[PDB]
Amino acid sequence: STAIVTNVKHFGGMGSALRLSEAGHTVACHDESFKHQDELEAFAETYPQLIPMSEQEPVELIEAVTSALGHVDILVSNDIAPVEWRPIDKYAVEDYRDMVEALQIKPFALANAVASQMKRRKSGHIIFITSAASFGPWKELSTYASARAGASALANALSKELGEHNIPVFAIAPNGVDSGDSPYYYPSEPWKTSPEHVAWVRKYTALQRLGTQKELGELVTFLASGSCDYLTGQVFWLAGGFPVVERWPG
Amino acid sequence: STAIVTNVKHFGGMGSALRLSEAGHTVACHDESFKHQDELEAFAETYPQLIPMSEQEPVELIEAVTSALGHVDILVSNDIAPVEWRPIDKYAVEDYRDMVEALQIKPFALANAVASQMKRRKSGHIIFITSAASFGPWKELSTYASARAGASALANALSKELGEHNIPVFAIAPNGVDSGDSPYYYPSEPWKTSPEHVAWVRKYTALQRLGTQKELGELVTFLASGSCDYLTGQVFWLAGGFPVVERWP
Amino acid sequence: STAIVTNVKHFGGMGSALRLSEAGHTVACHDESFKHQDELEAFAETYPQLIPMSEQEPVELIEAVTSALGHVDILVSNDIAPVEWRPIDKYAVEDYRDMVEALQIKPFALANAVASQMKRRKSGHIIFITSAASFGPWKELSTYASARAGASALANALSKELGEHNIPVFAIAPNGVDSGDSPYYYPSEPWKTSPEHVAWVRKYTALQRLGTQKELGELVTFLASGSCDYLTGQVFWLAGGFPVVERWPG
Amino acid sequence: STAIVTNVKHFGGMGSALRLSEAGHTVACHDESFKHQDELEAFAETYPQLIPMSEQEPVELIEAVTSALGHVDILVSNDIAPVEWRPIDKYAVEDYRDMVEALQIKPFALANAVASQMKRRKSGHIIFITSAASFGPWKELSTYASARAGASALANALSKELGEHNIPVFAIAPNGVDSGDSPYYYPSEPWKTSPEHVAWVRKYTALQRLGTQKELGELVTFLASGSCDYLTGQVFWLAGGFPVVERWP
Ligand SMILES: [Cl-]
Ligand SMILES: [Cl-]
Ligand SMILES: [Cl-]
Ligand SMILES: [Cl-]
Ligand SMILES: [Cl-]
Ligand SMILES: [Cl-]
Repeated sequence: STAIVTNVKHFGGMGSALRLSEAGHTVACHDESFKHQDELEAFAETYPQLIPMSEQEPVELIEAVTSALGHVDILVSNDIAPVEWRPIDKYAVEDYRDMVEALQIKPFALANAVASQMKRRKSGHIIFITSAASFGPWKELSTYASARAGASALANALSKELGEHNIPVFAIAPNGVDSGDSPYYYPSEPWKTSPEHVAWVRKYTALQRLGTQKELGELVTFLASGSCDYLTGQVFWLAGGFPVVERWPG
Repeated sequence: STAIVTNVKHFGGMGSALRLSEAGHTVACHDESFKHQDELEAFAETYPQLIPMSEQEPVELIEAVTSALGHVDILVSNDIAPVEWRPIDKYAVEDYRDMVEALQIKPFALANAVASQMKRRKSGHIIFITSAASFGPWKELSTYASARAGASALANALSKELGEHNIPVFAIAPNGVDSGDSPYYYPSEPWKTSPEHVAWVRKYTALQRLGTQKELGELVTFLASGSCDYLTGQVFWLAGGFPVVERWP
Repeated sequence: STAIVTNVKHFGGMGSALRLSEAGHTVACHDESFKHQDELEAFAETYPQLIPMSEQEPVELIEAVTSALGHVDILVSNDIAPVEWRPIDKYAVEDYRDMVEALQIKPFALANAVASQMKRRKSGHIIFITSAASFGPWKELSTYASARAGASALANALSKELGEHNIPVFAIAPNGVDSGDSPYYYPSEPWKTSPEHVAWVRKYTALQRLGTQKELGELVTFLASGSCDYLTGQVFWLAGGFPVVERWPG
Repeated sequence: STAIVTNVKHFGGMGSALRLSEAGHTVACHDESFKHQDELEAFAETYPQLIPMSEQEPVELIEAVTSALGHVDILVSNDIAPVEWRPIDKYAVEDYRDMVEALQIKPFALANAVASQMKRRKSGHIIFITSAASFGPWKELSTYASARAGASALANALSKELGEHNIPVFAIAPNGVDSGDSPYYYPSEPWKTSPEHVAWVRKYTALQRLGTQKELGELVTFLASGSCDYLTGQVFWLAGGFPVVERWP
């Protein structure tokens, strides 16, 4: 069994690849930084069980993994883009195009690249990592929320067509997952260190903590296990019960 | 009150422009065909209460209207694309981009063009006409259903930023609305006349009929009326109770 | 055209009945206090256009209105019950039974009483007033949130069966609607007067105000107009964009 | 870790008890039939890893288990009622009360019985097995679909209060799960053997099969495992992609 996780250094990347590798999958990894062979090799060294690739675009990635490692059983589309808050009238339209490009066109492209081999084999699992920002409670986050909702809906729609070919499709919509060193999207600092941030988490999440990479990994790996294919089409709101607002005052 | 309805000849376009007009709004209408004087004037003539414009692109359309008529109070982004079923791998990625450009970047670009002027007065209404396909029961409609959910989510997200500024934002997510002569998306032929289509409707919708332009224009006009701004952020599933599924055999 | 609004002195009651009366409906009104003819008559006097009834239970109410005023075209089930926040282990089970009785059994009972005449006539509209507390962001509100979600789901399910008989069914799920003198659920005081409450509203709602009775009335009346029957099965979240949480701090 | 599964012979009951056991949990099982020594011991004998109890009522069942086994870490409220289609006016209000009592007051009463002890240790998991009927595509299932949504909403509401206390709460909302010999709700006959039922499944579910007990027990066991507490509040639509609707004819 062979899996690909994109953007492996950020967001859901490491939790997914590490937990998948432990489950006995051969895991190919993608990252922008794997353009430079310095970076690739420093990552191959640190992580001898993972298999990082130079390939950058969806179709050359799928073919490169398919050449080397067999045939893709699992796609984890771990999509990232900078959120910077701003009012609608300030954004340029070309900004929304880039947002949709990173968060929405990308997973479609990866699914579209892998789908016909999975269908031929009548097996595969496809998992988009999106965000709980979809129809979420934020303001001035509009380009981001909407592109993520695009990607979740794409997952749910694909499930309906690929079910016939025995391929479950899932979206994982996180909030408050500790991203460690990565800025996408809850780096240990300021989130574990700054008392103002720590107070925000305890205020608005039900479990009053950040989620761990390992939780995000365990979920990815359960979905990819073949244990619960019948959940196909589910968007999983991995957000520790966010949002939680307080009772009326006084 | 001045309103712009885009793609007025299609989908929800005529219901909206007509029902808005009938309530007192001054309605500027956009359409691809209005690129032609002849097509424009035929419309103007058939519809003397409406004010067809020729402009095609968001910034230019917004400014044309703001000149002619002084300001834009109401945006109805009546967005349309060809609903073509292919398996996901039968598509090219550029087809998804085109669908996203028509259904998602378009209404963003209109919103972004009119926003700062609505924000200045602390008043306005923004309505996106999307589709019930968004998180719906269909297969091989993957590009369409997901682009439509992006638009709907974009409306809901904007309602949250623009509420500060007293600007309600909505989406209307239709299914089965009789669109008369327009192929978007339920032309009266074959949907009122061909027994299978008639049957499909009867099977799968709760009220067992097509929806009407009037029903849709009435909703647009209600949301625009200022009577219930507090509904801001709502996505309206205008789908006659679709989908309905038979009991166990 | 004849309409009934229950619990007319509270929650959505007056906005609905007053706005419906203006639309040309003959409006029968129900209230617990109409048990005492003092109260009935003081209300009939104040509101000569409305038609208050003594009848208390669903079936005697429907028959009493049907006898006097013709035939019920519109039911507005304006359901109320005390919310008092509490942890699960504190509630007695019998409390949850009373909650479900008031918020869930009641609308079913009213629908079940009116449905067979509407179906015979192939016309009628049925509107439950529920709450945005359903799957909402509160904690320790659990009995209330769940009974309201029961009533919204009941509306959506009824729409699917009664559509065949040309009867649209709707739920209106409010939050932050000014209830004036009524404690159900946002009385002018403390909500319009107490600076702490005023600050809470401006914080967590998008429009940064309470909604008016008149807005809640206008919606009821549009749905009941016969203008947009195709919306049948919709739950309307009349909550001015609540909830809105703030950006990450710092 | 000690777990209670209610109504173990039905619906999601056997998948849960078996898969939990197989993972190491000590599983106490409840069932209406265990009111009978004979029925109880036949079960015990067939299933030596499980620990059938005789108690019937929430407070008494919770306390029986807490004595026998010291504490309750995991509650799986596997609730069942007869799914009988009548038009809404064909019902009596008391039938709705009974459905609500079985599907909604029951899991509340179990939650409320076990809560204070989970809260004391700051640990536990609560899982309600509800149904995808909740906001679903059916007609004349009005009592059932609405009671199931109440239960699901109750789980989500509790996840928000009990998170402070480190207690994850979930609902699992199934459709089309092969229930073997149980009539709740997809017995292998006629659903694996009768051509129409086989066809109905193939038409309306995405994966075109029934779901399995194993698939459901695996989910219960995963949620109970403590591996992904951060999913708390989730309602799981375990429905093979149901509903799926045909394209236009
Ligand atoms: Cl960022
Ligand atoms: Cl996150
Ligand atoms: Cl439509
Ligand atoms: Cl109260
Ligand atoms: Cl309210
Ligand atoms: Cl099932």
